[PDB]
Amino acid sequence: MRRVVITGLGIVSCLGNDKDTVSANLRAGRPGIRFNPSYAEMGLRSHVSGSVDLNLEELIDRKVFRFMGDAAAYAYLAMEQAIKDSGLTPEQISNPRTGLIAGSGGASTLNQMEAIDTLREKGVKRIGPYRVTRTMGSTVSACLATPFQIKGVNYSISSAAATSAHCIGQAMEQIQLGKQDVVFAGGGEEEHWSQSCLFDAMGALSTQYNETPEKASRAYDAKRDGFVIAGGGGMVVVEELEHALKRGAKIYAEIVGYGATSDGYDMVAPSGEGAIRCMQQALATVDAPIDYLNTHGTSTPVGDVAEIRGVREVFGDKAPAISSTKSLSGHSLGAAGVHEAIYCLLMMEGGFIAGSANIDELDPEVADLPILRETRENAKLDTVMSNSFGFGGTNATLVLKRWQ
Amino acid sequence: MRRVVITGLGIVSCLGNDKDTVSANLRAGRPGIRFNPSYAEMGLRSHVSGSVDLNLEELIDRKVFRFMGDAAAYAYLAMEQAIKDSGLTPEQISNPRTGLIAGSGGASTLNQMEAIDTLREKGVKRIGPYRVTRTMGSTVSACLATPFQIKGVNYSISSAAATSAHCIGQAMEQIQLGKQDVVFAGGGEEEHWSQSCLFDAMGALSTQYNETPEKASRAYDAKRDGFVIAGGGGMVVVEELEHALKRGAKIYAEIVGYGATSDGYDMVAPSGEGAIRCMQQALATVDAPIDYLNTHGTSTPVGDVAEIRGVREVFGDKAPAISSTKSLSGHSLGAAGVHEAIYCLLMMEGGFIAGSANIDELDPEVADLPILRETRENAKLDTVMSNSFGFGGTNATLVLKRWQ
Ligand SMILES: [Cl-]
Ligand SMILES: [Cl-]
Ligand SMILES: [Cl-]
Ligand SMILES: [Cl-]
Ligand SMILES: [Cl-]
Ligand SMILES: [Cl-]
Repeated sequence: MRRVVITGLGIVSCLGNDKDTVSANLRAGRPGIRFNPSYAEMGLRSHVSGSVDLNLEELIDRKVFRFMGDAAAYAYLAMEQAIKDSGLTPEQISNPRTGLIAGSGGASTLNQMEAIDTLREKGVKRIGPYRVTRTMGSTVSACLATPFQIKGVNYSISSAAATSAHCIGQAMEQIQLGKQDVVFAGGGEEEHWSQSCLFDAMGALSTQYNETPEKASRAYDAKRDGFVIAGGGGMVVVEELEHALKRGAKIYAEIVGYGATSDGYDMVAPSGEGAIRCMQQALATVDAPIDYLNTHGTSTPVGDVAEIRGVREVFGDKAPAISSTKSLSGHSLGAAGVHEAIYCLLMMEGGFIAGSANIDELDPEVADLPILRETRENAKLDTVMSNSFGFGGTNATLVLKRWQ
Repeated sequence: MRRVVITGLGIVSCLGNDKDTVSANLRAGRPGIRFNPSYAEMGLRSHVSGSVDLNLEELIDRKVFRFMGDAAAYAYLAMEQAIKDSGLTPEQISNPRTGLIAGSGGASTLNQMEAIDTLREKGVKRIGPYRVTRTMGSTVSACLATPFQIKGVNYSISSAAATSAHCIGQAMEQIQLGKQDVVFAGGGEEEHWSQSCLFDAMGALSTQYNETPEKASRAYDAKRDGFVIAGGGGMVVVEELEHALKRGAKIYAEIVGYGATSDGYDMVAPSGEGAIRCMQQALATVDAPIDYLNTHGTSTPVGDVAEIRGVREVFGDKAPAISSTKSLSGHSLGAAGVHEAIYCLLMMEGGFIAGSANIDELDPEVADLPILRETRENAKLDTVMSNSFGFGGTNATLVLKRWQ
């Protein structure tokens, strides 16, 4: 089958809105989590978030921006970065063999709330004509494919925390089917109390670290108490290898493995069994040893351990270095898969492994695995794996191999 | 390349909640559209909908149903029907080589509204722990994969009106990649004023027929005035041919063509050009003449004609018989693609072409095309085509060939 590489990236996140800032914060171990006054004012129990600090209206053409909620807007800025990074020409961006596969976990709870408040107070006409494109499940793909004049595939995948990892794997598969040469893959996620309250109510979020927000997300720590919600966007340029070499592309990495499985077990907790099969499917096409695993690792009591049990079954006594970057970044939901793919690309480009932050007391149930608690500098980091596991028992695993 | 057939179906719709009732209403030309008092009470300008008449809480065990909104519930009941219809065994349904690809355009605006009303009036805990799975973009896949113990692929696609057509085509592609043998493909969509108001506010919906609701959806009629929103669910069993033959499956049709393209131009306005490329891509793998085209045909002034311009460019003087079944069913959004695939399968089983209803005066801009205004009985239907075109310039076309 045709080989597939990544030739450009872009990111909007609480760790930074450009690759150099994000790389630096991963290397230094600086969390992007902050206190969220709006959460406290609205009666949430979790008062922490990984929030993006941007004036989106000053960064995006108004004709484009009117159709967007924050999820699309974050993804759009990430895509602009990825296009610049990749050096693709307008004709390489806009042609039947170049596509877009990008999604979100939610869409825009804020625009939905505004629409209904408006209906009740002011009537239907005052809702305005832009709410469907901001709130539909395809908001991220629709709002990007249209202004970038994408002519190839155009759809969104939604698979909760697996969303943007499935997007990248499906971009690879569209190229392997022979249907596309270039696919923009990624995701976006709005961060607002109108979405975070739903997670608070199901008992998913951190609450015990509201006074020390930078410490709240602490995968593998004995005092972890739920995930820290986040927003943002990411996009990668997925490209067929011969196309990339012929145009003199920069090549970060080859996509060498991809798994997508289902637990068929519990709506909210991983089975561990599905994750084992997902990692094995990703590894079935990989000959090189795995140097680093970026876990799903959300800072939840059950989930962090269940995934580690699966890692132990897959690798036995030969596990790779492991960290969760969610201890720094929080959980960007639909954006988590592409964010973590990007973090892994930046680690390989920079020759370092980000440590698993905020571990005061390593959970004894994971202490036999090589959980990296500090940055590994001067790392010969060639082959990396990232897991993304969402509600509904949906699993995604990507394996990337550094291009020399 | 592996061949792909459809071996089971299920449907929840305003035309019926079983395939025999639906087939009868298609043949007789009986619309499912009714007056919606809640729309009028809430100040919408459109007072018509295609609504499902089911007591969902009597049909789905509460332990399953608590995680669902209506979109997932409709899809679940369609999947129960498709499982019975297919004759698959529990070991064939729950297997690493059996997957689920099913989505929605929205998810649950009703559950979002209830959650925020509850947060404001009663606080965060009273929202309850079920709202994320009801409202997340992957609600339809998550809420089915878990109880049916799906082990293979598991994710949603969201692409507006193309959603469940892309689900079917991607199910076909997973089988062609060699990754799955059976994939449940389809979609679901909630119908509620909290979603319909968004479409009303963009000027998309019919308003001139509120006193005569069954006449409101009237694709190609000179006095069409917008689409009629609907809800429901549909699911088809997409299966590798040798697997189907070995297990003695019933076989409706082979999937012989699939297109998926992007306009890369208008967020909402119909393109003509993207539709031409999508139909050509579907037809590139088809040698048989097309006997029938089920258009997207939403009963919009511009959209109906833009699509017919594309059909004229693709087929010229050899255009197939055409009808829009949306004049009967309304527009089920995320469920439209699988609903119309099912209607086409039922037309091939019954040897009839459903008439394009409610045409008092055929629009002169489409009158040169063979738009059937009445049901054709004793129709020799071997190869049928269905278009689904969504906001964001997303396009799908499926071509199905009757299995003799
Ligand atoms: Cl396990
Ligand atoms: Cl998660
Ligand atoms: Cl939609
Ligand atoms: Cl309470
Ligand atoms: Cl006629
Ligand atoms: Cl539409």
